Amino acid sequence: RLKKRIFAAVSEGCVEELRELLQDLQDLCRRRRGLDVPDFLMHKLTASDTGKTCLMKALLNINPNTKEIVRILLAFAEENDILDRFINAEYTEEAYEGQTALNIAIERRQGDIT
Amino acid sequence: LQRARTILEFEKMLPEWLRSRFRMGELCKVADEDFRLCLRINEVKWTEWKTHVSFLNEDPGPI
Repeated sequence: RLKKRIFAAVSEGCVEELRELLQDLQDLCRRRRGLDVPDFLMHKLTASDTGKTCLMKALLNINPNTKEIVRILLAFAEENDILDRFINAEYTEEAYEGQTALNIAIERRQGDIT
Repeated sequence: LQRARTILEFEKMLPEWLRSRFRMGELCKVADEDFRLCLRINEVKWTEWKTHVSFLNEDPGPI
């Protein structure tokens, strides 16, 4: 119920729903086991089959407010020290093996996001 | 124009169980509950460089 709302809001360019969900996504991990903080949150933002993350999903659907969304997604990844492994994720499907979010930002002809 | 009139007369002398096997088209989903019978053609274009907003599938490829 929480994963599906994030992918839907990030496609249509909804900055008002994105902030309050990611704060609610943050509050759930404080009232939690607190053992594995990275390995839980990487499961919440990433589809299991195709291996696509939320940062790849935002760039495939270019909106007139995409670069404000990406800055929210990256600034959220700063306060959990997972900025390296979130920005360097790959597909696991055999038809797209190795494609990252930097291949999508160059193919969509985005200079400033790159 | 001569060969096209030939093809359309061979098609009339086929029974209905055999018309169904030789039939082009695939049911696509082009809008909200709009299913049409479509014909796919590929293209390579090197002259117009634009970013793509209109597409039915995010993930490309044949599948």
